[PDB]
Amino acid sequence: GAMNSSNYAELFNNDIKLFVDDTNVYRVTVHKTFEGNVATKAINGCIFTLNPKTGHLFLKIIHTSVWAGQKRLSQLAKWKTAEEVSALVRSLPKEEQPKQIIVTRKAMLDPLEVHMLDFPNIAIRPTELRLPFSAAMSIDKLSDVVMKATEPQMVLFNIYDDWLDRISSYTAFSRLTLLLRALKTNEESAKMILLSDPTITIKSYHLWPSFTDEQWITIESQMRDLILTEYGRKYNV
Amino acid sequence: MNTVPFTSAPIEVTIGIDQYSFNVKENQPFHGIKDIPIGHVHVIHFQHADNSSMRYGYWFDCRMGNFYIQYDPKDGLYKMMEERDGAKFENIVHNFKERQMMVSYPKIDEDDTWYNLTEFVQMDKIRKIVRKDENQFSYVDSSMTTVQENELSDPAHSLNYTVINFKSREAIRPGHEMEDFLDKSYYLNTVMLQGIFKNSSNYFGELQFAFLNAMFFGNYGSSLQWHAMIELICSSATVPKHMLDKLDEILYYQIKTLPEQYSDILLNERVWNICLYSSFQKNSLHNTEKIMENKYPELL
Ligand SMILES: Cc1ccc(NS(=O)(=O)CCN)cc1F
Repeated sequence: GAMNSSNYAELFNNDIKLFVDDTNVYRVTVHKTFEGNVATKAINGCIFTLNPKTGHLFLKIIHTSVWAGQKRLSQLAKWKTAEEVSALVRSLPKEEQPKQIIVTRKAMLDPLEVHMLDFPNIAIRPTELRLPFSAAMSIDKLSDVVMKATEPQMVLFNIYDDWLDRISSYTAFSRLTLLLRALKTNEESAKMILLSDPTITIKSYHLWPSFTDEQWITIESQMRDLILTEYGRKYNV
Repeated sequence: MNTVPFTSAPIEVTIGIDQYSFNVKENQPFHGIKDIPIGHVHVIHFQHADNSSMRYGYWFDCRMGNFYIQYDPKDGLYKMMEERDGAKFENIVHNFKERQMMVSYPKIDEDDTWYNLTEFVQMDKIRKIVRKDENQFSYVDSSMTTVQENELSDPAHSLNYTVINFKSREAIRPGHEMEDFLDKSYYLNTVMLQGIFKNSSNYFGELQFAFLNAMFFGNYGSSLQWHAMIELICSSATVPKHMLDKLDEILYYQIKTLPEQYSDILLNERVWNICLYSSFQKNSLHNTEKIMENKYPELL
């Protein structure tokens, strides 16, 4: 059923799985009208579909045209997400389709389950983990491609860059969730940490900086300090 | 006026006849039920004094033969049987009617409760849900599982209700996933009514038979079928106006007749709150909602 800290290691076994996060599918900018009412304007969004083992991210860009003339957008967003994940599974070769898809929000279960009726042998699971995938739009290259898109588009990334050459997927996922949690709790400080030292660059084909192993330790320590900090700043401790 | 005579009453039993019941003592001189209204299906049912486990009973229509009850001491229940010799049957029934060994089906003249609870139920459809073709009457008990339940184990002893599943390909047209899941009109009107049931009368009949198996036998899978058929209508934006009016009347008498003390197990909180307050037809069941609120406000 639900994925939590007891079966956390299942994420890195050899059964193909995908996380699906829908937080950034429907995104708006609430503003005042001339009559002094309030109105939203939509902006491009994305579905965050991630293989936690390999790091393959299928970033489906949601172009604002997909909302035109539509009612109840927040509900539509869930079905839109489900349709696009389903279209994605169907595009994949059989030996590449997931055996499980884990949704990060329980409201996605039914939409996805319905769109996946053709795939009875693929389990749709929730999770109790409070994963920080909403902060994916705090990654500059991802945010950039989303905002520039002029039509629906799928863009493939590895969110681990080359890290699996040196570390395990368990450790790569941990680093990733720590980076994202930091970006979610204090984007400014987090970005300062990552980019403070001009000599550490982001390769054209990567999302994060080229940190030596020792530098990743320093960085990881700085992100944990920031998360404890903001937790204190928040709760006063 | 027809009669289900009884050979004897060797074991103490609460006997139910449609919505009535009466206690018979062990070896009491009891020989059946007379004055049973012609024109409806009926159900005679049993709950043994010693072992209240297994309520069980028979669905029958007196126009379809002469039926009686004899206790079988090997299988340990009151069995319905069909006496074929109609002259022996008049003689047997007349003997017991003369000795006043029978109770009278106690219909009050103003009382349309059974007609309203069985309006669309027909024996021929009962017999296709309960498959036992060498008998004209149909046996049901507390424990019999439904075809759908056995999917999720003896096929011969199943209730073959129409399978309804809101997350199935039958229910969800390819390319209409959101539309059909949030508005089941397609499933109701095309798949179920036009496709499977043929008309709303067959659909209401099955729904009413499910409720009665739930109330009289505590058959859990029937209660599932009853609620599922209610939810499918309530969850349909587009329902013929006559079907809606009738549903309101159908449900009203089901809720009216339900024992107050069994509401905790026979009513599904989620289905009722959704049907009365959230669904498309939230405004289309005035009588059902008035009675539910006055009688079972706790559930809501
Ligand atoms: C109602 C009633 C009708 C028929 C029969 N039996 S028979 O003629 O003896 C046939 C017994 N198998 C018994 C009854 F009690």
